[PDB]
Amino acid sequence: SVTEFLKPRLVDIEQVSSTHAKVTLEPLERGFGHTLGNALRRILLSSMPGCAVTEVEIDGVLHEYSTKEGVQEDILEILLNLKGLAVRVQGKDEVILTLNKSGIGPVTAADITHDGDVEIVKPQHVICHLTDENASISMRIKVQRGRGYVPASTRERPIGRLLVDACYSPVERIAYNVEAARVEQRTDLDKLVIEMETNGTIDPEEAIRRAATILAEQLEAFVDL
Amino acid sequence: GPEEITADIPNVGEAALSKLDESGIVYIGAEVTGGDILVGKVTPKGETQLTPEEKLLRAIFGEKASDVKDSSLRVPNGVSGTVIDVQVFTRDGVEKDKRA
Amino acid sequence: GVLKIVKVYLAVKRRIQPGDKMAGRHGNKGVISKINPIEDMPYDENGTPV
Repeated sequence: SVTEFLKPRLVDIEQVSSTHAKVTLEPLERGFGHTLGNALRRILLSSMPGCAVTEVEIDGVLHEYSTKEGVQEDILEILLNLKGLAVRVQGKDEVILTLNKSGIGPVTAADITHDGDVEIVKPQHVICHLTDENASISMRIKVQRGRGYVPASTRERPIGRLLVDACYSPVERIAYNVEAARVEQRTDLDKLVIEMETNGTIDPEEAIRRAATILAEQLEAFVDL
Repeated sequence: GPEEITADIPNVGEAALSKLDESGIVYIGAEVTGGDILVGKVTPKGETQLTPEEKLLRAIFGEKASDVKDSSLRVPNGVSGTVIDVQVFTRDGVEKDKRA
Repeated sequence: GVLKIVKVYLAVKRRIQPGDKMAGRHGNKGVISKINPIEDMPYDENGTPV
């Protein structure tokens, strides 16, 4: 029949890297490949949720425009480094991590105190450096879940609490391609391959499912009309 | 008499003096906006005659509120930022405060 | 007649916004007219936007 459309399914998921994946949808009718791909790319780049650092406290600092003795980086550079920290929170929408370090050497994400509900996906992420043997740093890092970009200006606090702009989007880039699919006995079906590059804090399949759910929930308003 | 930099501004409330230290100067690292007090200063007004109304006011609200004006430094409207540095210059022979 | 002087320094951060002036090194100046979301920018075969 001409009023019945073959519907796609998730066929292949390839993990090229921990932050790089490919997802295969097959089969698709004529013209549906690009139609689904563009919408999925927009939704994935716009509406994915994630966890981000929002507030920082350091014992010896009062504001972001100062320096700490024994630390080679300024407080602003430390905050910028912390902005790029990738954390997967699995039990709550808000958590506080503690970092304690002392001695000469790099202070990275692996020095953060272990928590049951918090996973660090990149332990090698360098946070700062200690250049003095009798130098120690202790900080408290507030991480919470959201979506999109929230500058600290848009959102009284005691002196010493530093705000950082939140970028909750885990997706770095999205690409898609449409190829000719090889179904049993037809040559008019396509296959959609979505290449996804993220920060390693979200599963590609659940991201695709969440994007599809968002699209369906937004589209259900046009069904009744 | 001389003008004094001090924390005792009688007319303003308790909250408006929350970001000033014991010497009447804003803390380092405070977030300020338009209208916030940075340095608290009082200008003396002097009259040696006390009318009965002035005596009643002094008795009820204290003598510090009287014979004193307000000339504190405030952030201009439309100006915001973080206090990162404070410098105090004092004339020779004058007593230095805690901040200096 | 001057007893004391107190100087206070305030630091602020300015972000980019429409109305700011940008320029190159070849006399090509201009004003920012719009901040476009990432999914609306043109992209290449690899999905990298400009």
